[PDB]
Amino acid sequence: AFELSAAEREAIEHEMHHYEDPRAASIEALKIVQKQRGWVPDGAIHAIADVLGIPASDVEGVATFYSQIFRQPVGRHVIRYCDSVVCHINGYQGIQAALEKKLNIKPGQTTFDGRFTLLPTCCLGNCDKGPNMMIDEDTHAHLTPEAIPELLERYK
Amino acid sequence: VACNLCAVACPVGCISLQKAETKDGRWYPEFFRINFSRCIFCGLCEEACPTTAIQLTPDFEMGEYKRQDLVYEKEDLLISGPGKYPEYNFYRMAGMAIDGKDKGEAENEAKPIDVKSLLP
Amino acid sequence: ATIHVDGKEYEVNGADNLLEACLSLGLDIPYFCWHPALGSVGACRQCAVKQYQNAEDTRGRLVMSCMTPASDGTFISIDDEEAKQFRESVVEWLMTNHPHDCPVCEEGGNCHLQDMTVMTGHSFRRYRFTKRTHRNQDLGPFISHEMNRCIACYRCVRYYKDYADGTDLGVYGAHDNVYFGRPEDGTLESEFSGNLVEICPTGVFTDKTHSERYNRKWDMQFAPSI
Amino acid sequence: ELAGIKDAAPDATFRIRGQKLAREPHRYSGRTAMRANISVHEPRQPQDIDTMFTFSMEGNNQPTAHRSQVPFAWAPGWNSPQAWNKFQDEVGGKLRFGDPGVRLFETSENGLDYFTSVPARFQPQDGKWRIAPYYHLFGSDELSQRAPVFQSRMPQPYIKLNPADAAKLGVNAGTRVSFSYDGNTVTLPVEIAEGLTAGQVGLPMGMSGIAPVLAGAHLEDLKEA
Amino acid sequence: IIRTPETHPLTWRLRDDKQPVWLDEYRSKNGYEGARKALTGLSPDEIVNQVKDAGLKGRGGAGFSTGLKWSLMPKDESMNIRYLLCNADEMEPGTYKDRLLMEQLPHLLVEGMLISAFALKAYRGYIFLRGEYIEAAVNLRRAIAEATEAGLLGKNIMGTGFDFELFVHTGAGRYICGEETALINSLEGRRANPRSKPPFPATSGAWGKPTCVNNVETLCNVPAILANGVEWYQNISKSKDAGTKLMGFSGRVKNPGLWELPFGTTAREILEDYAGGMRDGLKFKAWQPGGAGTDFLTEAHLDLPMEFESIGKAGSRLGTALAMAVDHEINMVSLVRNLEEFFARESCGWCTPCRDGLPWSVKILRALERGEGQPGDIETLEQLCRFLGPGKTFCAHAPGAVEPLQSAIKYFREEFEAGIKQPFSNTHLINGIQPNLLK
Ligand SMILES: NC(=O)C1=CN([C@@H]2O[C@H](COP(=O)(O)OP(=O)(O)OC[C@H]3O[C@@H](n4cnc5c(N)ncnc54)[C@H](O)[C@@H]3O)[C@@H](O)[C@H]2O)C=CC1
Ligand SMILES: Cc1cc2nc3c(=O)[nH]c(=O)nc-3n(C[C@H](O)[C@H](O)[C@H](O)COP(=O)(O)O)c2cc1C
Ligand code: SF4
Ligand code: SF4
Ligand code: SF4
Ligand code: SF4
Ligand code: SF4
Ligand code: FES
Ligand code: FES
Repeated sequence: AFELSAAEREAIEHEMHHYEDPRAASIEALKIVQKQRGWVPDGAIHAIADVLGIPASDVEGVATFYSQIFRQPVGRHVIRYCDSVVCHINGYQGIQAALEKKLNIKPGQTTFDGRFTLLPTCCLGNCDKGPNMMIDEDTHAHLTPEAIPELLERYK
Repeated sequence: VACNLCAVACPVGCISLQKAETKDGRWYPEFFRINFSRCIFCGLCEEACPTTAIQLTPDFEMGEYKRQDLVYEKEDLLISGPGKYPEYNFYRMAGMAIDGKDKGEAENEAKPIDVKSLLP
Repeated sequence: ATIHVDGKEYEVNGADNLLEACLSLGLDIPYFCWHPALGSVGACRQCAVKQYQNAEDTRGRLVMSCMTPASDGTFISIDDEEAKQFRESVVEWLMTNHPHDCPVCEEGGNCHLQDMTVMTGHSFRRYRFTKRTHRNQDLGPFISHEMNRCIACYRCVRYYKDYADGTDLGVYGAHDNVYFGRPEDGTLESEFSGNLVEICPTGVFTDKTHSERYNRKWDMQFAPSI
Repeated sequence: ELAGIKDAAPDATFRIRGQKLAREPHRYSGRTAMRANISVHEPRQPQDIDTMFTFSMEGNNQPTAHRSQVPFAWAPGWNSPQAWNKFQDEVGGKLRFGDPGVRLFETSENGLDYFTSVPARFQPQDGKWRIAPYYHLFGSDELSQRAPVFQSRMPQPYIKLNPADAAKLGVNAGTRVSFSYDGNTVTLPVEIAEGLTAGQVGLPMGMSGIAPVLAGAHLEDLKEA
Repeated sequence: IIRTPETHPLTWRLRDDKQPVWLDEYRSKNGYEGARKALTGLSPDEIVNQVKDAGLKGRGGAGFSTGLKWSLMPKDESMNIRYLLCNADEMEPGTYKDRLLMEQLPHLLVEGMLISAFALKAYRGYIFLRGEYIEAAVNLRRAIAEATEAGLLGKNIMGTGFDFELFVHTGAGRYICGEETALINSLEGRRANPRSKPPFPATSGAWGKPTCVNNVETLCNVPAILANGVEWYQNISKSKDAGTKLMGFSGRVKNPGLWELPFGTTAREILEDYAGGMRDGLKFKAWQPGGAGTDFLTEAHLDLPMEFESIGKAGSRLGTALAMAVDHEINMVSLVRNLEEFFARESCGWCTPCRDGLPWSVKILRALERGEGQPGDIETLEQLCRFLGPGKTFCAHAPGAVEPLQSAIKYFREEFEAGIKQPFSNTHLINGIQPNLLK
């Protein structure tokens, strides 16, 4: 049983005002639900579709198209390490190995206490300061495998 | 798997069968009859079989008194072993899921990835 | 409009695309994503022909015949070597993930993908890696679902959503993991969902009522009826 | 007035270069085995004296054959429903020798007069319920509702009620009500219909026990039972 | 390196502490002056003509003429609803220019969108920004609020009667969303598949209306053109490509970064004078000129001017002009495997060659990296490069995908042959059936 909160519904309608078609608010409606609840659960697809007046199949096609809209439950903090070409040259593999050793999980997995979800991501547009990674809204550059356990500890 | 390729490949048209399905979803012949009074033992059915189910065997002594008895049903054809091809299993290659072989368990198959997966 | 195909002059409708013009003339161009009732979208890239601007042009360029107007003065080649190789390559790319399913597939002997695999002349497999797989959905009593056989031609969603105005079928996922079906298990709610079994060029959407007592198309006795 | 049905199809003497039209594909299989359990002697193929089609593959199904009645589409290299391309004048157009069927009547030169019999507006009256027809694609046709695959697709039987009429009857959604029509007191669970105008009950026409002749009829003694 | 307004129109107002420049500081150093001149003294047609005669090309990577793209909007006054979209997606690996432009100079982008929207008669503007640029989103929203407060956005801008609303649309993370028609589809709330052209977005784009999609850096180039004139912009450099481009070098160099340079400066000038050369103990092996979708070039091509035409004749693309250096310690097979893994997983899935042929190349490169390559693998890669070129696929994602693969096979074939160790085997033995042994 999914119900959109008042804050979620008002945010979705306010974003509906920004376009000439309410369908154009589907991505940000999914992002609003994800920001409130960590991810987009299954009933949120039908709730968002009902608010925007578009089919649930379109909402789910959007949600499963875009990589940053999570349709599976994640941890409290999403680590997104860049695995693209410049960070590969700058040695993201050591960063990924350090993250895997500290968290004892694989990419795409969530730690057993629900704290961290480790994810590869495409280039973060910070290639001159690589290797880069992204915790929830914070980007960390100039990464070394030694600074990974200290820098992960400030996200509780 | 009652795919009916042997029946259409038969130039005599002396094979008649019907597809049926089990609960887990595997295909099998509900019946399988061969008119051996018509059959010319050309082997085109065995050549056309994609599962090596139907096989021509080294046995020539099939003389009969009444030629209605030359109509062999599935009870007179299905033997208790692999015959000439000892190891081939069509279902180990097919993508269709049956009992004991889920999606992704066939040969050269990756595990299915849900579209809701977090990996890009 | 006058077009030239492999050095032969033809009179066509200039308001038509090249694929429908050439198929109306009896020429064989393989195709998946185009349908006469649905229009052209240029997805599958199967319908490639070589195009020349002049008669005295030998380089040419591969184009989609479904996305190219059959205007006056166009020169195309279907039997060009590069066009044939590319169409065979498109079939081969579709074959890399396709399941080994034809004996236990209800589309066999009635399958457009089988026909176009044979038509391009692709019969040797050199891909040696894994094939992607998908779980299936329950779509109700009429349509059986087998997403392993999908070639991602988008015909089902174009018919169901754009043509029939249905709402419960769609495309999900991304790059090579595109999935065609409902957002969850349930009966397809369109009154015209059954046309998917002929619209889909593979055995993804099949007639479940026929699948209960299945026979191949060559074994069928047909008649024209109302 | 039915004189046009002569031209709907050619008669049984029609041939394509002397041969009849095939009912089955040329690779039709099992001819000497499909009846062999009944008898090892193959009978004659059944004869069709009624039409131009033959009950065998020994006939014509060429896409260029001059006919309009095409039993199935097949061309060499085109085994799918895309084989219908070869049977058309242009793809997505007409069958290349005309579509089968003929219109019985043309448009008349003169029209009718205006119908002056404008009805009065609908009035709900107490104890009397107007039957609003609700048709179903799965269920309202007699023969297709007899088909076993339609039973799962068919809706559960119901009676539609306005919220005001259901509140007046003291009836909620899902409760069974009984009504009598022509000595048949039948019971049906109630579904609430927002859009149905008050003074009407909605009935599924053509189902078991609900004849389509009940459309526009009246109802008495609709009570919760 | 000094930054005068004449030689560095984009980066001269950048602060030393890397802090964003807000409205009062931006207007102090000649901010919204080009917007004032364009909106109070010029009709939209002569602004479009001024941008066309300035020779401003697309900074997104393709180098199409901006004035020519603006002039392709329909001339009829019936279509009064028009859209200007700023492509702030920037998802190409190796590209970080738009992040620098939007993070610390948001008012430059806002002024550029205002001038361009007046020229295009676009009543609405959207900044299609990637979701990972949080600081850019915060600074752009703050600058839009500041410009709305000081009458520079909204209703009756500068008393001219021109209405313009600027919105920021944050993305949800797909690289294909930067493609302009897929950008338009994503802005409409759909799956970001690209669209066939023609029709181009200029005639029927966002919601069927006339639409112009322009890069961040292109719109940041327009206000200096409107403020300092066309003749100043033509005489920035003596090259066919006018103006200044944000160029840079990244990857194991001494000073990886981003500098505003005139078109025609050589890649060796960027690598040694600006990037400081390669790091200590590392030898230069190769370089990519314009992002992950460009062909590799060797040390011999380092003395090439960074122009569209000169890099084009060397069998590559100028691209985003943000070059990446590859040192001798980098295996080229592993690098191309990483690139192709990115490109295959960023396929939108619309068309067969990209969606189903990029993963084949990924699996071949994975086998080559492990030493499990088989004969025919390199020929398969070369055929994949040939058959994923321009026109074979629905959009340009796959030609860009196969540019580094074909260039690495061309220049470093010995590393690809080193992975072929096993004989080719596609079949297992089936007992009872003799194989057809080819010769
Ligand atoms: N993050 C980034 O900045 C990325 C940049 N790119 C760049 O993208 C480029 C390819 O992009 P495309 O849009 O496919 O290039 P394109 O050459 O097809 O077109 C570029 C622009 O010119 C316009 N245009 C071109 N011909 C036109 C015509 N005849 N009429 C009207 N408008 C016309 C298009 O609408 C578009 O805005 C590459 O050069 C690559 O470097 C690629 C990937 C990522
Ligand atoms: C796969 C692909 C991704 C692209 N991504 C971007 C992008 O992120 N940002 C961008 O400005 N252009 C991108 N482009 C180029 C655009 O299609 C278009 O040329 C540009 O956004 C606007 O043109 P302009 O350079 O004249 O401003 C991409 C092109 C392709 C084919
Ligand atoms: S061997 Fe007999 S049953 Fe088999 S194809 Fe030949 S005639 Fe038919
Ligand atoms: S015996 Fe072989 S060819 Fe015949 S129906 Fe069975 S599986 Fe098919
Ligand atoms: S969809 Fe066609 S090619 Fe695929 S298994 Fe079925 S019959 Fe064979
Ligand atoms: S399910 Fe069928 S119609 Fe739909 S995209 Fe796949 S192959 Fe095409
Ligand atoms: S090349 Fe084809 S599948 Fe790939 S991103 Fe472009 S349209 Fe999508
Ligand atoms: S390559 Fe990692 S931030 Fe760009
Ligand atoms: S039929 Fe033309 S690309 Fe699909």
